[PDB]
Amino acid sequence: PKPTCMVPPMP
Amino acid sequence: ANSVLFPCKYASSGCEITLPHTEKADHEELCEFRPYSCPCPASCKWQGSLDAVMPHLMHQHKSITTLQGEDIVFLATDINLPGAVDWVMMQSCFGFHFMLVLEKQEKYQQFFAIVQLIGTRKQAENFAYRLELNGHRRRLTWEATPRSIHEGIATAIMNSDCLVFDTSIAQLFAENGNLGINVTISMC
Ligand SMILES: [Zn+2]
Ligand SMILES: [Zn+2]
Repeated sequence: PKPTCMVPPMP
Repeated sequence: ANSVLFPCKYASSGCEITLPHTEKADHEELCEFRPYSCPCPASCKWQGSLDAVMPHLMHQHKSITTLQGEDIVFLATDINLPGAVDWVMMQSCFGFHFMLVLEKQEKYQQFFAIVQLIGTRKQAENFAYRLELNGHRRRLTWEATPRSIHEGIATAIMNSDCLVFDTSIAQLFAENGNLGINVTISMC
């Protein structure tokens, strides 16, 4: 149940 | 021997080492008193001490999120998006902060995934990182020692000394236009 981070492309 | 000794470029910052003209250049590169550049993947040109790195990221790069855990999932969204882009986040484990970077570069597209430790070169030797792309009956794994932010990742990416893949590989592990990179940090 490892934590997931939705990373958006850098602005 | 018999040669004139010159002080280090960072003697003003606290370096108590004096070397001759020839040996001077080789040390100044590996010097502990050398200012740390911004670890964020060309827009920011900030420099300062290592103790000023975490506050700099908290203030000037508020959009970078930090996840707690030695084993996390870096889900980089819109990997098919037009142009060369960057994905960055931080990993908090073992009482240290790690910078996780996914770089998309224009190819004759290619991807570069690497982990940096917010700390010195000596501190990075005590760690190891694992990057894996997982799918059905498929897995691509990359394991190495994380680079210190003191030396950076510019030379590492150019030498492909990180997880390197193209558009063809990315589409095999992409789910709804997003690529999930499993990041595991370990103490060695
Ligand atoms: Zn020095
Ligand atoms: Zn910066």
